Amino acid sequence: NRRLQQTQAQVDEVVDIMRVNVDKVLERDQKLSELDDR
Amino acid sequence: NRRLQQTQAQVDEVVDIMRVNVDKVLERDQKLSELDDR
Amino acid sequence: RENEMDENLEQVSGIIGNLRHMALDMGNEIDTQNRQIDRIMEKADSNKTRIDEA
Amino acid sequence: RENEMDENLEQVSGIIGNLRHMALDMGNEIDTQNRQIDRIMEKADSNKTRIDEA
Amino acid sequence: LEEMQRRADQLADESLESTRRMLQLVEESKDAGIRTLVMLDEQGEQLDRVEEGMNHINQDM
Amino acid sequence: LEEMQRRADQLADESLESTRRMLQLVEESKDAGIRTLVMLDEQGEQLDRVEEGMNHINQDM
Amino acid sequence: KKEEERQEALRQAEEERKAKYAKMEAEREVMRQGIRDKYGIKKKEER
Amino acid sequence: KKEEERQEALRQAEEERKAKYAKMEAEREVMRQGIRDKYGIKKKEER
Amino acid sequence: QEKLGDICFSLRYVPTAGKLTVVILEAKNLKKMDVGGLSDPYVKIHLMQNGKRLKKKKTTIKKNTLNPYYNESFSFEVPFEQIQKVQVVVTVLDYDKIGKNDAIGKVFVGYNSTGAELRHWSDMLANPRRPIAQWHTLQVEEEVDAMLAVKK
Amino acid sequence: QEKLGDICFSLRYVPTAGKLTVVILEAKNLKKMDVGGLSDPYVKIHLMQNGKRLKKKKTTIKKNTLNPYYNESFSFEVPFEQIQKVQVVVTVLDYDKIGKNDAIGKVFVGYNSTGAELRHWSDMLANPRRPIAQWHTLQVEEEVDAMLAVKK
Amino acid sequence: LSEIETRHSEIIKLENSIRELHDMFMDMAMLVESQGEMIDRIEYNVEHAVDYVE
Amino acid sequence: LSEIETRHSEIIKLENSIRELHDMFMDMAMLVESQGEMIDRIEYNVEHAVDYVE
Ligand SMILES: [Mg+2]
Ligand SMILES: [Mg+2]
Repeated sequence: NRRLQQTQAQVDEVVDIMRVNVDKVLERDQKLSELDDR
Repeated sequence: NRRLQQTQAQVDEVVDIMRVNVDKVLERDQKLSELDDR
Repeated sequence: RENEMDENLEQVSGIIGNLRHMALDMGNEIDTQNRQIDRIMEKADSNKTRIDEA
Repeated sequence: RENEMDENLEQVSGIIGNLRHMALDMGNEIDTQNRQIDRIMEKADSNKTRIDEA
Repeated sequence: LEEMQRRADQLADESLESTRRMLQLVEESKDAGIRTLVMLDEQGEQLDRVEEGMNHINQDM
Repeated sequence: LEEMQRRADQLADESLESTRRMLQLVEESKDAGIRTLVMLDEQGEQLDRVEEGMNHINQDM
Repeated sequence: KKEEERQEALRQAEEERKAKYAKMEAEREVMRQGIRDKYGIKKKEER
Repeated sequence: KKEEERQEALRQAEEERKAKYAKMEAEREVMRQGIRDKYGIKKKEER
Repeated sequence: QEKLGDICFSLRYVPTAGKLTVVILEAKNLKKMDVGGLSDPYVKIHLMQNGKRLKKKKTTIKKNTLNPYYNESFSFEVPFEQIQKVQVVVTVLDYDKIGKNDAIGKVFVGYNSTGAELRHWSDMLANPRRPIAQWHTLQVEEEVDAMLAVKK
Repeated sequence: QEKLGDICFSLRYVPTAGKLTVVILEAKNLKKMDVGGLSDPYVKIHLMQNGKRLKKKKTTIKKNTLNPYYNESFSFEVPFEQIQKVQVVVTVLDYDKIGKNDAIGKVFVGYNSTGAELRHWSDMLANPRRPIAQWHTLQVEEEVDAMLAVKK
Repeated sequence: LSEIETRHSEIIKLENSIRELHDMFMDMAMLVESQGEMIDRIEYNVEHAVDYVE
Repeated sequence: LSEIETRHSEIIKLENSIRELHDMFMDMAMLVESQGEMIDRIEYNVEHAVDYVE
């Protein structure tokens, strides 16, 4: 019980962090696509 | 300039006094909570 | 535009003086009543032990 | 029959901890490089306008 | 330039509003302290009569 | 009865297999994240040299 | 009555109450410490 | 030559390319939005 | 704008009976396929497993609207040992363009679902015999179809 | 004992750039959530305004310790017209109890802060572009949350 | 220009100090009120007892 | 019996959560790879230009 609850909470935390990171790297893709050829 | 400095010093003094008073009244709450029902 | 600000600071200063002497007064009263409550607890424990013995 | 399952859950938990700190690291690096790329775009536009004027 | 003057007027307005908030805060403090003193008067008298009562009960025993 | 025990063993087996799939998934996630970090190192150095290059070109102009 | 020594059960009334009268106390001390910490007051026990 | 001002047609090479270089961009942004929607990410424009 | 619209629908699962129920509630802010006209939206519900289409269901049509209200309930018979292996695919289509480019947008829930879709699925499985309603941003059909060609 | 522990951290503000920087330095004497084990402490930093959570940040975890050392720096973009309207909330949590009762203790600085917390905030604003480090006694989370439901 | 930045800082510093003082007065009034309820109960105790001994 | 139904549900809920996290890591690696090709092209641009100005 506690093992499953704890693991779920840990997963949820890393999913939050990674969601933020994916937004940031999508900004990165936008900016780098601008600089790719202009 | 001097008005702001003076007012700050006055506030700080009253905050010291009131800090002491709050400690004293917390002692008062302890003692009165003892006597409330025993 | 900035005269009103120093007027407000002036008023605040006065009220702070009054709060100073209020804090002193309530401090002294809390002290006196603190040792009064001490006496009351001494007498209450006196009645408690004197009842507890008989 | 169910001990193996909680052992697997234990391993998964540990790896998740490592993935947490990996995600933090790559987040910080993406931030720093993001504003570095901002600087690069500023300098590139500077060369672009300074060439465009002459 | 254009932004500096705007931000300057902004900080000025927030400063004046800050003194007004100070005025409200010290007024409400003063009311609270007065109420506190009145309550300490009432409770002080109550404490006098508690002391007298307990001394009477221990004098009767 | 007879069906309840069978379905119970079924759900148990699927649960264990589920934890095994979790193990595979977090392993492959870990490999992906490591590769991502290495790539961000390489590209970071590349970005340093891009910045230096453009600053040199605009210093020459 | 021949069993006029009735079981004065007030002991379980002054104990089931003084129990709660202690629990409510613990909570209150938390509040009190909450005040002391908030303004930075060391209780009399220190120094 | 008397007509040495040869027509430098690079303008139609940097435009027929920057056209494609924009089309491929639009498609890519679709993909990017595809990611944002899939995980529920509001772009910086929101709030 | 470039947005497709949102669909609100409810999910319900009864493990003992193995009954899964999708009530299509409403949709809002649907994108117009063509300019100058308005759509005749309807909704398809595909229950899917291992990338193969099990049962397909369809709502009625609501003419001349970008904010349709449906409240139409569809049920699929899915045993509890299999409920965690399926995917429900919800598609909003323009009946006026049937036979050509149909889809406005679509979404899916269940196995390998992500984001609001996954938290909705898990909400359903965590509240058995209780319908949970949720909104969902429609996603372009090519992205979702790519996501659906992968998982089982 | 009944004490929660202390956290040392530094504060820095640059009015021109509108940059606020919190370096989590260390913590000492953390209370154990459970007996017999030791904690995996980490720190959350919430920047907050008008009772709403703006940005949230987290340190790494340090396993099996009640006296962690971090030295991890976090920065928030806060303009000078708004710097006096925010609150920074610092929470120490046990990663081993994530998903249940997490918090060991917490503290906050800025608007409607009091005591050492306020004198730290004011020290920061009085020494622009200079990091001031200070210790802070952790307070129970329910008291601090009550204090945080009030001010804006 | 700098006079106004620094002064805004020390102005809102004064406001924060005054808000802490205000909180102290409010908590003082709250505590004293509660202790007033306490003293009510105490005094009814010992007067419903002093009328019990007299 | 109910313990196993509910637990199967939350187990596969954990698996679904982990599969979403896995997808996030995979998409991160894909995007960063593509941007790596981009940065290759960019840097050859500005070094075939910094060798053009030098
Ligand atoms: Mg008197
Ligand atoms: Mg670097």
